[PDB]
Amino acid sequence: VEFVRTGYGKDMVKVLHIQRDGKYHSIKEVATSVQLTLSSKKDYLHGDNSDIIPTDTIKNTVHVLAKFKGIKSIEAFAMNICEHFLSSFNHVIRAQVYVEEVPWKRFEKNGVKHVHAFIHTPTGTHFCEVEQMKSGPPVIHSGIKDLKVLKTTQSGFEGFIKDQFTTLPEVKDRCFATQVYCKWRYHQGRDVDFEATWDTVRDIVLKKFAGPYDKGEYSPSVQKTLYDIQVLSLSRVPEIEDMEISLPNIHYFNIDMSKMGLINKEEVLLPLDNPYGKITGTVKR
Amino acid sequence: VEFVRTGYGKDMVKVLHIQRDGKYHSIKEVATSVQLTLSSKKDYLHGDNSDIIPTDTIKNTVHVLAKFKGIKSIEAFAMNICEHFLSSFNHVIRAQVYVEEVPWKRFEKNGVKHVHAFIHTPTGTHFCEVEQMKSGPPVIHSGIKDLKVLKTTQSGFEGFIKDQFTTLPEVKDRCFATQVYCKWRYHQGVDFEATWDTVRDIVLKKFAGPYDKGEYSPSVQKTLYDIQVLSLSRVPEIEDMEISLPNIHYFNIDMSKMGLINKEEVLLPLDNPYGKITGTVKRKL
Amino acid sequence: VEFVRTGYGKDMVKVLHIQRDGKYHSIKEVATSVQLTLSSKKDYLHGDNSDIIPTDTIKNTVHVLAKFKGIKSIEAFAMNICEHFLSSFNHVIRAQVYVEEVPWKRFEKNGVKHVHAFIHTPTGTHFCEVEQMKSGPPVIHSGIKDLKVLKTTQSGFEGFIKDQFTTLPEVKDRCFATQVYCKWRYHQGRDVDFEATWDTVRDIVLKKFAGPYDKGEYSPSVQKTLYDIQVLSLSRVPEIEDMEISLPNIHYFNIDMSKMGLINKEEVLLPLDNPYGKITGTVKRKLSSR
Amino acid sequence: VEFVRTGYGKDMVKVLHIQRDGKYHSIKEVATSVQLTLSSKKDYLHGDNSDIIPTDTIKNTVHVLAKFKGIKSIEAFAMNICEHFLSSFNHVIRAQVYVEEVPWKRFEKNGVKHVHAFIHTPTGTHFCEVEQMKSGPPVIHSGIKDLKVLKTTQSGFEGFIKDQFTTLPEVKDRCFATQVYCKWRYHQGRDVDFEATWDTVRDIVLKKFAGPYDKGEYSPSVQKTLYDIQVLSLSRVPEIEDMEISLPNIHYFNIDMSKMGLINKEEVLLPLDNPYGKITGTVKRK
Repeated sequence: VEFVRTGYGKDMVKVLHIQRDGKYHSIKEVATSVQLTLSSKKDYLHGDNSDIIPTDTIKNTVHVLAKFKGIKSIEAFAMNICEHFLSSFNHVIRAQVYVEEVPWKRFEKNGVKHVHAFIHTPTGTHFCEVEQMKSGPPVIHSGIKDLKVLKTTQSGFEGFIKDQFTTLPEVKDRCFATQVYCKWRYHQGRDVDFEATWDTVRDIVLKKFAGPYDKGEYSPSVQKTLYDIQVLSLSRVPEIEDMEISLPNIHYFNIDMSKMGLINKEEVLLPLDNPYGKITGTVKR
Repeated sequence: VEFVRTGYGKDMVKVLHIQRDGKYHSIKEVATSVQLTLSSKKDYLHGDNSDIIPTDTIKNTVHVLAKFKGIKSIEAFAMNICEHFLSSFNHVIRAQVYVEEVPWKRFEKNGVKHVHAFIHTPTGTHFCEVEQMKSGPPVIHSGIKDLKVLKTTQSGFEGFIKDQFTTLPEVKDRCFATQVYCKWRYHQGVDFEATWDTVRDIVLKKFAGPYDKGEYSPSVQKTLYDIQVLSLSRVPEIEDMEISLPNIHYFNIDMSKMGLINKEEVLLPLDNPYGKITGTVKRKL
Repeated sequence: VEFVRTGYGKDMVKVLHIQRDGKYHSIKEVATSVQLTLSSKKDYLHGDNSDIIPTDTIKNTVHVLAKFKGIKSIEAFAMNICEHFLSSFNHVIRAQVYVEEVPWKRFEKNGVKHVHAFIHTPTGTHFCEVEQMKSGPPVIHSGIKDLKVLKTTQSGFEGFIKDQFTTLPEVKDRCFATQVYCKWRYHQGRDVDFEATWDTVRDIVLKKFAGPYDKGEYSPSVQKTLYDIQVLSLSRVPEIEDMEISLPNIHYFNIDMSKMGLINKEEVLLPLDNPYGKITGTVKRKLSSR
Repeated sequence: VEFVRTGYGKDMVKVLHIQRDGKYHSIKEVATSVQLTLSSKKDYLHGDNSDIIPTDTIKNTVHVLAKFKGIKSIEAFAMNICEHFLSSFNHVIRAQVYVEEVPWKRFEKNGVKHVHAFIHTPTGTHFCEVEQMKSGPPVIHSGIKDLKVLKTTQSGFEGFIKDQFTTLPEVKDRCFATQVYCKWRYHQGRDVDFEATWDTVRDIVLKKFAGPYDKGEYSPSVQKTLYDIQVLSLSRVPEIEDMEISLPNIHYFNIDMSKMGLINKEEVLLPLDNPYGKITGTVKRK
């Protein structure tokens, strides 16, 4: 028969960490998933749980570690969780932690931030994935997800192959809408702020996508826009070792009103839930 | 078998309206539902479709009206849709239109707005409902939904009835998290977009209080009534207001059995169950 | 200002009730929502919680009631919950409970039901709503939801109005797909087997939709199919006083392949998530049967 | 900076195929995703779309192939899609197709099936994944998802490590509820009835989970139940080369009512949406 992979853990452990400096409260809410691989496989083979750390104990441990070490950075948290299970149990040979941060934002009005009120603001969501082998260092990925953006021009698609199944007319203008998924690996020898990096890749992604605020910038391809973001990210940020990106192309099609004796192109568009294009790529150094 | 109520229509008609003033593009993406009641019931009784406006035709009409009359306000849009079907068809005795606007926001960095880039920003979602009888005026409700907010203090709950099933301790400090649903009917005398922003601001005012210190809330019922009161006064054309405040729980994780003293730095976000506090007040005053 | 409506409660209280008769286990998992109206309004006006039953207590109470009276009918359950809050607290003037039952089904293979294994089977979901005023009786609604069905013919749509915005071709054959929502009120005087009723309305609904096996039955309108179900239900089931129905018309459109020099009609269809038609109606008992 | 992997395609291409054999109609509704990798990267590097098959064209192709070729086997459909793009375009070096079938079931009462009525019945959902390199064979996975089951006994959990963070009491009886995800690769040189193989793996899954219908075989470990399914399946089906399983452990906790003066043990339980346990494993064959 033979084994290829094993893993058990707890998913969707949710936590809100609160810090109080007088009237000024700070929060971090996360959802966490933890998987462990054991050296023994007798749990699978015979039903012997004597090496099993109960998933309930994994959940408690995430809660405790958040209390003892706080969160501060989601990457730090996951490293601490990994570090904890590799140190405390010698038959634990691999740990993996995924963390997603709820996009809470401090209330803001007329330039002043509220001391203890927050509004849920999913304008890009920070997540991370840390994996660590027994007696090896941790590999850290950070990422953006759930960032939804739409520009009404400076996008075109032309010069493509036209086979017997191609009805797509070429265009110099179209809507470009997407939901960014962007995941990058870090090198090593750390020295990364993590939170500052994340803000930076996000700043870039939104730059390559929308360009200068007065003129904007034409993109001839979703593929190009993707690759540009990647190159500019590995440039402005040395500690990143690779980047995976996935861009849906969410369609807003011109509604043909010919059959009604009307001319639209292109003021009324149909937003389609599906299907959608999906352009992906991963580059490294 | 006496008929009580009838209605047919099209749901989830999605439209993106794009207006182009030079390089400066403006959008409104909505999802629309339209219901009509007919005077004859022969379609129900016998299968006689001779009075039916096909729902497909209703969809086409939403698309067309979006082209010709634009999308100034979703309230305007829905009135247009209502008026069209009552005026154009003598056997249509009732029209009802629901519209929800996708929370797109123009890109911004340091106060400068992008000419054609938008980011999906669900920090309160504008919807509206218009109903109109044949030869009567249209009744307009407008509303807020999907506004999710959390404050980590200035909230308490005490002085309640303690029966034999009450294990809830009284508290002077707690998290308050909610998802606002707020729906108001208008009188007859209105800037819809301005009214909406205003009620929203009152809502966020009563929930979080002054940005320096906050404001104690002793009761979600109380916070609800204040918003209703501050709103009908500050906005005369509002005739009544319905509010629904979930109380989404963040419970302190008791770590006693593990030898830790938490209270109250690490909390558990619960998806369910949750409290639901609701109320409708009408004028006057 | 003046008050029009108030209500507070706990939503999404979930419970699994397990009964064990030897090796033979039977379950019911529900999700419950409870709202109460108080006589006092001092909670809203001044922040005075002295008349408030904590929502946590409402939640605890639902758990306890499921333990004490069990839950053999979700309608029964909801009635018990209502009566509990009206009896135990005199300043509670209205109670409303919504209950939805998880469509668990006993494992079945080659004709035998398993003693304690269940498979989640959303082929129609039982829900109910009970409302009760202080010193009045309870009104009981039961319902079907989340029942999704598709027939590939015996449906047509023609003879409709064609204005300047009508591009819809008339048709004698089309796919009909829907997700049934069906909610009925009961009369009174009791004598109702809530669970027995529910299976039959579902039986009816599914009958009026697909007709006789082997041949099927033509539907000329979603509106017609809707009314028939209503009439046939108020007939076969005397204790029902009204019925509300909502039938989405979920579109499967022929994919036109002309532009590629191909002829489809009608073997490849496009399932649309939206938009969709929505045909609704409520009939009440006074006249008619059959 | 250099490329590691690229791919582009269309997702969520939905199709309903209707075949009419007289009065007897048969359907298969699927949702399909297709990804292609190209040899040139000038689309990425420079904005040169001259090698791109438009994703709209990919969509059209799925529709057409569904029309000329059939569906029936979801695996067949995905291989066809793969075959088409590797054949028709030599600059396409990889094709990957994911297909999920909507769980429609013919109306039924005691074995009498309706000729054209179907009810949506998610009691196990068939999916498949086919991947293929240029001038290599297709690699085929099939799988089960969204199969949600609960047994109220014949499950226990004891003999585990109890550290200082362990408050979990050992138990000999408990609810076990899960949502099965099960994905297997096929060998090759396969004379495979995909639909039958799928029904076979599914009932093996349900067998090891619930045991005999009269009694109900005890499971001392979800890890154990997982391995049994993997083992019984590679045996009953030679053409399977490996199997991946993921079993959530969805919690139903006894509601402690002591603080209210009640003894509940254990007729009323709390269904928790999260967190949940997740037990996974992949075995291959020799």
